[PDB]
Amino acid sequence: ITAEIRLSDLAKVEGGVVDLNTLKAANIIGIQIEFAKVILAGEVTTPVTVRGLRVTKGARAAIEAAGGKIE
Amino acid sequence: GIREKIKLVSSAGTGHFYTTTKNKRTKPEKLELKKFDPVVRQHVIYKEAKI
Amino acid sequence: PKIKTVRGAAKRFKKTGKGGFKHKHANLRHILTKKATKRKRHLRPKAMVSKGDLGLVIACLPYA
Amino acid sequence: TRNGRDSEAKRLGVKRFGGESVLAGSIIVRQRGTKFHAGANVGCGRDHTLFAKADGKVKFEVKGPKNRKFISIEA
RNA sequence: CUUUAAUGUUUGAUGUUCUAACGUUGACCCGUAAUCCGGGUUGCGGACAGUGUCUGGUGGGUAGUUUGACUGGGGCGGUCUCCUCCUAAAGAGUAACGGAGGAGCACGAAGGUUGGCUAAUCCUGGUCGGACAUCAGGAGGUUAGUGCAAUGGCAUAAGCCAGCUUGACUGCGAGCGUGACGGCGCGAGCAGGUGCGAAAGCAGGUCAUAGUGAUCCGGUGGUUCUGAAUGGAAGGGCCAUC
RNA sequence: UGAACUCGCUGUGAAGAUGCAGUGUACCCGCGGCAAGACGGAAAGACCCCGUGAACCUUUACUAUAGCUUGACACUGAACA
RNA sequence: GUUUAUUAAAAACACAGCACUGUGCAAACACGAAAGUGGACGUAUACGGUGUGACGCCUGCCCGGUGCCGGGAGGUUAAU
RNA sequence: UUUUGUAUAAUGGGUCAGCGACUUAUAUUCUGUAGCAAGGUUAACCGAAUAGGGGAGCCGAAGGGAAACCGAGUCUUAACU
RNA sequence: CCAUAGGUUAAUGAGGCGAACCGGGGGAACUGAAACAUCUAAGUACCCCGAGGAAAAGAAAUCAACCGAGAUUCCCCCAG
Ligand SMILES: [K+]
Ligand SMILES: [Mg+2]
Ligand SMILES: [Mg+2]
Ligand SMILES: [Mg+2]
Ligand SMILES: [Mg+2]
Ligand SMILES: [Mg+2]
Ligand SMILES: [Mg+2]
Ligand SMILES: [Mg+2]
Ligand SMILES: [Mg+2]
Ligand SMILES: [Mg+2]
Ligand SMILES: [Mg+2]
Ligand SMILES: [Mg+2]
Ligand SMILES: [Mg+2]
Ligand SMILES: [Mg+2]
Ligand SMILES: [Mg+2]
Ligand SMILES: [Mg+2]
Ligand SMILES: [Mg+2]
Ligand SMILES: [Mg+2]
Ligand SMILES: [Mg+2]
Ligand SMILES: [Mg+2]
Ligand SMILES: [Mg+2]
Ligand SMILES: [Mg+2]
Ligand SMILES: [Mg+2]
Ligand SMILES: [Mg+2]
Ligand SMILES: [Mg+2]
Ligand SMILES: [Mg+2]
Ligand SMILES: [Mg+2]
Ligand SMILES: [Mg+2]
Ligand SMILES: [Mg+2]
Ligand SMILES: [Mg+2]
Ligand SMILES: [Mg+2]
Ligand SMILES: [Mg+2]
Ligand SMILES: [Mg+2]
Ligand SMILES: [Mg+2]
Ligand SMILES: [Mg+2]
Ligand SMILES: [Mg+2]
Ligand SMILES: [Mg+2]
Ligand SMILES: [Mg+2]
Ligand SMILES: [Mg+2]
Ligand SMILES: [Mg+2]
Ligand SMILES: [Mg+2]
Ligand SMILES: [Mg+2]
Ligand SMILES: [Mg+2]
Ligand SMILES: [Mg+2]
Ligand SMILES: [Mg+2]
Ligand SMILES: [Mg+2]
Ligand SMILES: [Mg+2]
Ligand SMILES: [Mg+2]
Ligand SMILES: [Mg+2]
Ligand SMILES: [Mg+2]
Ligand SMILES: [Mg+2]
Ligand SMILES: [Mg+2]
Ligand SMILES: [Mg+2]
Ligand SMILES: [Mg+2]
Ligand SMILES: [Mg+2]
Ligand SMILES: [Mg+2]
Ligand SMILES: [Mg+2]
Ligand SMILES: [Mg+2]
Ligand SMILES: [Mg+2]
Ligand SMILES: [Mg+2]
Ligand SMILES: [Mg+2]
Ligand SMILES: [Mg+2]
Ligand SMILES: [Mg+2]
Ligand SMILES: [Mg+2]
Ligand SMILES: [Mg+2]
Ligand SMILES: [Mg+2]
Ligand SMILES: [Mg+2]
Ligand SMILES: [Mg+2]
Ligand SMILES: [Mg+2]
Ligand SMILES: [Mg+2]
Ligand SMILES: [Mg+2]
Ligand SMILES: [Mg+2]
Ligand SMILES: [Mg+2]
Ligand SMILES: [Mg+2]
Ligand SMILES: [Mg+2]
Ligand SMILES: [Mg+2]
Ligand SMILES: [Mg+2]
Ligand SMILES: [Mg+2]
Ligand SMILES: [Mg+2]
Ligand SMILES: [Mg+2]
Ligand SMILES: [Mg+2]
Ligand SMILES: [Mg+2]
Ligand SMILES: [Mg+2]
Ligand SMILES: [Mg+2]
Ligand SMILES: [Mg+2]
Ligand SMILES: [Mg+2]
Ligand SMILES: [Mg+2]
Ligand SMILES: [Mg+2]
Ligand SMILES: [Mg+2]
Ligand SMILES: [Mg+2]
Ligand SMILES: [Mg+2]
Ligand SMILES: [Mg+2]
Ligand SMILES: [Mg+2]
Ligand SMILES: [Mg+2]
Ligand SMILES: [Mg+2]
Ligand SMILES: [Mg+2]
Ligand SMILES: [Mg+2]
Ligand SMILES: [Mg+2]
Ligand SMILES: [Mg+2]
Ligand SMILES: [Mg+2]
Ligand SMILES: [Mg+2]
Ligand SMILES: [Mg+2]
Ligand SMILES: [Mg+2]
Ligand SMILES: [Mg+2]
Ligand SMILES: [Mg+2]
Ligand SMILES: [Mg+2]
Ligand SMILES: [Mg+2]
Ligand SMILES: [Mg+2]
Ligand SMILES: [Mg+2]
Ligand SMILES: [Mg+2]
Ligand SMILES: [Mg+2]
Ligand SMILES: [Mg+2]
Ligand SMILES: [Mg+2]
Ligand SMILES: [Mg+2]
Ligand SMILES: [Mg+2]
Ligand SMILES: [Mg+2]
Ligand SMILES: [Mg+2]
Ligand SMILES: [Mg+2]
Ligand SMILES: [Mg+2]
Ligand SMILES: [Mg+2]
Ligand SMILES: [Mg+2]
Ligand SMILES: [Mg+2]
Ligand SMILES: [Mg+2]
Ligand SMILES: [Mg+2]
Ligand SMILES: [Mg+2]
Ligand SMILES: [Mg+2]
Ligand SMILES: [Mg+2]
Ligand SMILES: [Mg+2]
Ligand SMILES: [Mg+2]
Ligand SMILES: [Mg+2]
Ligand SMILES: [Mg+2]
Ligand SMILES: [Mg+2]
Ligand SMILES: [Mg+2]
Ligand SMILES: [Mg+2]
Ligand SMILES: [Mg+2]
Ligand SMILES: [Mg+2]
Ligand SMILES: [Mg+2]
Ligand SMILES: [Mg+2]
Ligand SMILES: [Mg+2]
Ligand SMILES: [Mg+2]
Ligand SMILES: [Mg+2]
Ligand SMILES: [Mg+2]
Ligand SMILES: [Mg+2]
Ligand SMILES: [Mg+2]
Ligand SMILES: [Mg+2]
Ligand SMILES: [Mg+2]
Ligand SMILES: [Mg+2]
Ligand SMILES: [Mg+2]
Ligand SMILES: [Mg+2]
Ligand SMILES: [Mg+2]
Ligand SMILES: [Mg+2]
Ligand SMILES: [Mg+2]
Ligand SMILES: [Mg+2]
Ligand SMILES: [Mg+2]
Ligand SMILES: [Mg+2]
Ligand SMILES: [Mg+2]
Ligand SMILES: [Mg+2]
Ligand SMILES: [Mg+2]
Ligand SMILES: [Mg+2]
Ligand SMILES: [Mg+2]
Ligand SMILES: [Mg+2]
Ligand SMILES: [Mg+2]
Ligand SMILES: [Mg+2]
Ligand SMILES: [Mg+2]
Ligand SMILES: [Mg+2]
Ligand SMILES: [Mg+2]
Ligand SMILES: [Mg+2]
Ligand SMILES: [Mg+2]
Ligand SMILES: [Mg+2]
Ligand SMILES: [Mg+2]
Ligand SMILES: [Mg+2]
Ligand SMILES: [Mg+2]
Ligand SMILES: [Mg+2]
Ligand SMILES: [Mg+2]
Ligand SMILES: [Mg+2]
Repeated sequence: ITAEIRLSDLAKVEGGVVDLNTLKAANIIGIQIEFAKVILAGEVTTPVTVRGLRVTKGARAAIEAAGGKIE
Repeated sequence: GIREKIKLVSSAGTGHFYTTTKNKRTKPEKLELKKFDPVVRQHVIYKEAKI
Repeated sequence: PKIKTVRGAAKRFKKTGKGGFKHKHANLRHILTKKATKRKRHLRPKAMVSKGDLGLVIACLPYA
Repeated sequence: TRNGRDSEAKRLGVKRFGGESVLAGSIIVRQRGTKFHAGANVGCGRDHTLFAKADGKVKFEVKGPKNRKFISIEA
């Protein structure tokens, strides 16, 4: 019941808010997944505020380089 | 047969131990070697004990 | 019907990234005091399955 | 019969020969006693196995008072 | 505490008795033209016997099965794993119910390391002292010794004494050897922490090659792991070991 | 009953030849006879071995189990020692 | 007398007789989840099982082993 | 046919005609091929026409570790040139 | 003695047959495990009983995870 969210498939939800339930409705991760993680898969453009998801050190650099905040 | 096996247990530290063989009939006293404990990371007096 | 995995095989092998399988070494359950520590050290880490006995593993667990 | 037993064969002998390039660690001779001896840049393990201690070409020599065979390496 | 007396109070194996459960393949009556069955008076048994559930024994009466392979046909005999020599044709490997022998351990010093030593068999001479104890010399040159078979080795000794000791250490491991594989072996160097030596260094068991068994299933101690709602816990896992 | 234009010998040969080699001999075809050969016909050898085959039988082979047998509890109560 | 219908008629089986042994009658035993039958409408001079095999002369020794019978102290011992 | 080996005197067949043995379904892997490609694809289902919906889901684009967990790294170990 | 057992006729119903499907009561073995006994085959074949046009189930002393759902049955995934 944990997921491994590829950074490329992140700006595909609701502007720039990726809680978990929003990320689930985008069909990125399964329904019975309460913990999730954003890894450095590459390529971000828009600023995405990642609230609730555990974020990787490599992705924290990228997401903030694009403009998006975390928590 | 004959020569049984023993458990050399550490004094100062965690319950880490070595195991060796020993002839109990010929040598009725107990061993007291000074071997290396890797949990403490130190050479310590290891005393003989049973399994 | 679906292929049933040989469950015992599923519990002793794990699929690596390239395709091969890691497995735990034999001779590290009991009768350890007579074994030299250099053996026991070398048998501790997981190891890859050889190309001879790979096809037997690939057959008995087709899923992963 | 009374007998008919035998041990498994031990694959002992000169693995790498004279003039052959070897890497550091390469076993040169597996044997029982010191039929060959350790010369320059060659070790001699508990099994009396002669192994290369440096990358080079193997060299067999016959040198000493008692006229023994030595294995050396020269880079 | 020991040792024991009188009274209260704790149950349960006894041994008779008692009758109402239960038994009657006793007598009589009725349903009824009826040795069945039922019901009714009785008489004898009587809380036993008998039946149900547990349980220990016994159980070829019955049932399901197993009862190896090699093999100069099968049986009988022998053998099956491991090490050494030859067979083996000067790399490795190489068969036969070919030829000969061993192993299933030992060891806290018989390991480590610093310092020293050098052996069999003689011939002489010498108290008992002999064919042979111990001493002294010579001649010998490893003919010995090596914890155990054999082969290969050992004087720089790996043989023999001696002093300090625990490297029979934990984490690794460039690279090789040998395996169909499971595996098996060798290994400089590195990190930590040790012995020994003034140091150079040596030491990850023992002159080397036998002394051994996979998995599964459990046992024991540990643990920065898991912990079926949540905290724990049990059970797992991982280490070490049986 | 594979199909035959279906001889002897000595050899040769998956090792005992009508069929191959070399030889010898023999017009073609019936009928009655005899049974040496066609490893003649008959039954996927019954001996023997094999198969991690079967069945039955045996027993102090293993595992069970009906039966028998022992207790406990139940049906099952009441006084007195 | 009986027997391998169909390769064995015998020395095999049975047999009268003999002994052991069980069984007190709701008998032992047998068929049957049981009810119930048979044994037997019999009752130890009876019934079942086992061996032996008319008759005559006989039937010796051993109870360590295995079974059976009895004994009950001690040891061991299930469920509960 | 079976075999080291068969004219073999080893197997099978008197002949003819007809029938007589690698299939099917579902999963899985690989090859060719076609579509679309960091995406690809839908199942049951509704619909009535093999279309069209339906993306529930599955596989891929991230791995290491027994696991927590970390993540282009990670496990190993006090740490690893 | 009282009643009960029993005996009489009447009212209504049942009885037997039938393909599968259905729910219950019983319930194998060959086979696979390269032998075999746990296990498998499999609650399968078969036997029996009782239905109905369907039968069973069925309106939570059910899940879930601090969020939520809301009887049952059936299909597709979850997932070999
Ligand atoms: K060969
Ligand atoms: Mg989805
Ligand atoms: Mg990082
Ligand atoms: Mg110290
Ligand atoms: Mg992968
Ligand atoms: Mg290795
Ligand atoms: Mg899958
Ligand atoms: Mg041999
Ligand atoms: Mg050998
Ligand atoms: Mg050999
Ligand atoms: Mg072998
Ligand atoms: Mg060494
Ligand atoms: Mg009475
Ligand atoms: Mg009375
Ligand atoms: Mg009566
Ligand atoms: Mg009457
Ligand atoms: Mg009358
Ligand atoms: Mg009568
Ligand atoms: Mg009566
Ligand atoms: Mg009555
Ligand atoms: Mg009655
Ligand atoms: Mg009566
Ligand atoms: Mg009385
Ligand atoms: Mg009783
Ligand atoms: Mg019993
Ligand atoms: Mg018995
Ligand atoms: Mg039997
Ligand atoms: Mg049977
Ligand atoms: Mg059998
Ligand atoms: Mg058998
Ligand atoms: Mg047998
Ligand atoms: Mg045998
Ligand atoms: Mg045999
Ligand atoms: Mg043979
Ligand atoms: Mg044989
Ligand atoms: Mg023979
Ligand atoms: Mg034999
Ligand atoms: Mg040779
Ligand atoms: Mg050779
Ligand atoms: Mg050669
Ligand atoms: Mg060979
Ligand atoms: Mg021997
Ligand atoms: Mg030992
Ligand atoms: Mg000493
Ligand atoms: Mg030394
Ligand atoms: Mg001289
Ligand atoms: Mg010698
Ligand atoms: Mg010798
Ligand atoms: Mg030494
Ligand atoms: Mg020495
Ligand atoms: Mg000191
Ligand atoms: Mg000391
Ligand atoms: Mg001291
Ligand atoms: Mg050791
Ligand atoms: Mg070794
Ligand atoms: Mg450090
Ligand atoms: Mg250091
Ligand atoms: Mg010191
Ligand atoms: Mg010092
Ligand atoms: Mg130093
Ligand atoms: Mg040394
Ligand atoms: Mg030694
Ligand atoms: Mg030795
Ligand atoms: Mg050895
Ligand atoms: Mg096993
Ligand atoms: Mg376990
Ligand atoms: Mg326990
Ligand atoms: Mg703890
Ligand atoms: Mg950790
Ligand atoms: Mg917890
Ligand atoms: Mg926790
Ligand atoms: Mg905890
Ligand atoms: Mg749950
Ligand atoms: Mg809560
Ligand atoms: Mg909990
Ligand atoms: Mg708390
Ligand atoms: Mg635990
Ligand atoms: Mg455990
Ligand atoms: Mg770990
Ligand atoms: Mg001939
Ligand atoms: Mg001819
Ligand atoms: Mg000719
Ligand atoms: Mg002629
Ligand atoms: Mg004629
Ligand atoms: Mg005739
Ligand atoms: Mg004939
Ligand atoms: Mg014939
Ligand atoms: Mg045959
Ligand atoms: Mg026979
Ligand atoms: Mg036979
Ligand atoms: Mg067998
Ligand atoms: Mg076999
Ligand atoms: Mg038994
Ligand atoms: Mg009682
Ligand atoms: Mg009671
Ligand atoms: Mg008759
Ligand atoms: Mg007659
Ligand atoms: Mg007759
Ligand atoms: Mg007859
Ligand atoms: Mg007849
Ligand atoms: Mg007949
Ligand atoms: Mg006859
Ligand atoms: Mg006759
Ligand atoms: Mg007659
Ligand atoms: Mg006769
Ligand atoms: Mg007779
Ligand atoms: Mg008499
Ligand atoms: Mg009598
Ligand atoms: Mg009976
Ligand atoms: Mg009765
Ligand atoms: Mg009668
Ligand atoms: Mg007789
Ligand atoms: Mg007389
Ligand atoms: Mg007698
Ligand atoms: Mg007696
Ligand atoms: Mg007596
Ligand atoms: Mg007896
Ligand atoms: Mg008795
Ligand atoms: Mg008795
Ligand atoms: Mg008693
Ligand atoms: Mg008693
Ligand atoms: Mg007792
Ligand atoms: Mg007791
Ligand atoms: Mg054939
Ligand atoms: Mg063939
Ligand atoms: Mg054949
Ligand atoms: Mg043949
Ligand atoms: Mg022919
Ligand atoms: Mg030919
Ligand atoms: Mg023929
Ligand atoms: Mg022939
Ligand atoms: Mg012919
Ligand atoms: Mg034949
Ligand atoms: Mg044949
Ligand atoms: Mg044929
Ligand atoms: Mg024929
Ligand atoms: Mg096929
Ligand atoms: Mg697929
Ligand atoms: Mg592919
Ligand atoms: Mg593309
Ligand atoms: Mg699309
Ligand atoms: Mg439809
Ligand atoms: Mg929808
Ligand atoms: Mg849509
Ligand atoms: Mg959608
Ligand atoms: Mg792929
Ligand atoms: Mg890391
Ligand atoms: Mg670290
Ligand atoms: Mg009527
Ligand atoms: Mg009417
Ligand atoms: Mg009816
Ligand atoms: Mg009806
Ligand atoms: Mg049904
Ligand atoms: Mg039915
Ligand atoms: Mg049914
Ligand atoms: Mg049932
Ligand atoms: Mg079976
Ligand atoms: Mg069977
Ligand atoms: Mg089987
Ligand atoms: Mg089989
Ligand atoms: Mg069998
Ligand atoms: Mg049923
Ligand atoms: Mg039926
Ligand atoms: Mg019915
Ligand atoms: Mg209808
Ligand atoms: Mg109707
Ligand atoms: Mg209904
Ligand atoms: Mg209902
Ligand atoms: Mg209800
Ligand atoms: Mg209600
Ligand atoms: Mg309600
Ligand atoms: Mg409700
Ligand atoms: Mg709410
Ligand atoms: Mg809702
Ligand atoms: Mg739901």
